[PDB]
Amino acid sequence: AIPAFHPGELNVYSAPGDVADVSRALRLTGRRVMLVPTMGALHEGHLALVRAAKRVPGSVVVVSIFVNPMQFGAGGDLDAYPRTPDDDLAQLRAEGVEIAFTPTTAAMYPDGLRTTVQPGPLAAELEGGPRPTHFAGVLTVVLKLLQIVRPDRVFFGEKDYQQLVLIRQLVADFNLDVAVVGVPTVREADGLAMSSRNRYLDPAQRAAAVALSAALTAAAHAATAGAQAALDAARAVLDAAPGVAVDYLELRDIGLGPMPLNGSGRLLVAARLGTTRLLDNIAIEIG
Amino acid sequence: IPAFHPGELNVYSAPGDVADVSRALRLTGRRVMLVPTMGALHEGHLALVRAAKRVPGSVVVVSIFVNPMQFGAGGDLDAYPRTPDDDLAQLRAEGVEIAFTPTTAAMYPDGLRTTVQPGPLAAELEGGPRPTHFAGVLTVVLKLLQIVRPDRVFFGEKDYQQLVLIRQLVADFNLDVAVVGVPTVREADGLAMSSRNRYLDPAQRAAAVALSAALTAAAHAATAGAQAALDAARAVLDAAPGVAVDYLELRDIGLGPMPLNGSGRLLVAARLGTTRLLDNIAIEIGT
Ligand SMILES: CC(C)(CO)[C@@H](O)C(=O)[O-]
Ligand SMILES: CC(C)(CO)[C@@H](O)C(=O)[O-]
Repeated sequence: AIPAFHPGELNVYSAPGDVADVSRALRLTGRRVMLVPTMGALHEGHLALVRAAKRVPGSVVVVSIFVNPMQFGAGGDLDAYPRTPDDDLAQLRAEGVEIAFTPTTAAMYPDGLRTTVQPGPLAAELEGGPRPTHFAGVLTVVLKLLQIVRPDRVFFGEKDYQQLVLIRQLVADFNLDVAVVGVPTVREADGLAMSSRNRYLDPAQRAAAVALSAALTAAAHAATAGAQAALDAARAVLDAAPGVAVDYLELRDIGLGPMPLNGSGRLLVAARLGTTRLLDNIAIEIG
Repeated sequence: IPAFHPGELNVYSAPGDVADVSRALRLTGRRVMLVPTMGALHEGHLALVRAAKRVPGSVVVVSIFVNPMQFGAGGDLDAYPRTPDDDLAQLRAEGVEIAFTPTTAAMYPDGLRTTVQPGPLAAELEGGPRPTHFAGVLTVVLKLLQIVRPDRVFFGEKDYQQLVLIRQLVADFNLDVAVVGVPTVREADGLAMSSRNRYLDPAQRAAAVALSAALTAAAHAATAGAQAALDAARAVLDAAPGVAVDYLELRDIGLGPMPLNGSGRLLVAARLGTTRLLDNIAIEIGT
């Protein structure tokens, strides 16, 4: 028997088999299953992903909420991770989401860490520098979510651009039959990319943090003058802010390969403010 | 949908072609069965084909692809037997409707980028002296399953460790496919069929019967316990001329981090000249 599904309502399932069965049944009923993977602690950024999925005609939106231990560094703090289950589910009901998938670590990893996904070399770069096993954790859980839910489209934020690119590689490399949709970064009024981590910034840090987005947007417009102009402009803005330890500022092509001295690219930055690591990135057109 | 002629063997090289045909078949009610092979087909592969063909409403897809990723060096890859015309002739005689014969470029357009990292079992037995072998097997099988999307996939028990690892792949990545293991097909004297048996000269072919004789002797000696079973097998192998045993191990059936307890699998690998042969058999201890 297929588990119960109440249209127009938020149906919560914790068992992978249950959401797998409902997703299959729904796809056969004329719905297009959209998957929005999350680790909970939902904010406007996540809601933009939800809204992007909702607008596809015939959509039934599946939002997974799972704090994946495999992507937390040996030093990452799994237990400190924010958990607001009831509030999360309330936001999803408010958005008209019909399915929330909330598996336990045990249900997702019943045999512990055994077969896993090994990302390509891009996973050792940029964010992979301080966290070398992070993306293996991300790709492994995303592949599993894709196989459990079998969505027609899966939605990811461009905020975590390197993550997005690596998922696009996973999909191409493993011949996955799903469309990957990247959703533009949602930002606060002054440009700061929305993130659960922003609340950890004290006032001086929060004001200084505007430098990341300001540096990227200045770079985007300075780009008519060339790659070097764009980089120097972004660097000057970061240099005008106190307490912002830049870990990297790199211009690459859109797939994160070497950036041409002309054409489309992506400028990415990461910096530490006190004990908080912030990231941002932006599309760049050179020349 | 590319051309498809029912009751005839349709050969497709393009992944997109077989994927479209498979989906179209799945959509009309036919159940797609996949039999992955590296060609050089013999009666053991035909038993896999026959097992697939008897599933009601089945359409059988046999893939033939000598996967470069699972070979250590170009020498072994170049040495693998290739008998394309005989392979297709045998598939036609078996009533197979689809043969999937991809090129290396179509399967690895980006070289080795995202890949499958098998669990600890891949570093043992066959994997000991070939640490990347099973990562190559699991990566290609994962890709084949995503391309073809079969309801069931068939593997021979002859390469038992491979079969176990594929069951791990399916469980660990939540793949929606049933893995079917088919009993080893043997020559009249017990020799397990293998595309490598062609490299045994008359003397070696005669001596090679020791592997299956050792295993079956062990299976019957087992009523007296594990030591008796192992010693019976060792005695047979030791009496064989020109048989160099690589390993002879008795493990729990999952070959995992579990001690042997009642139901096991006895595995052997031995070299006859430059030809390495494998065989294995079910063992019940004290039964
Ligand atoms: C994609 C994801 C849900 C995987 O755990 C996580 O990395 C996230 O929220 O970006
Ligand atoms: C499973 C397989 C087809 C993957 O290339 C190959 O290892 C084989 O023939 O056993």
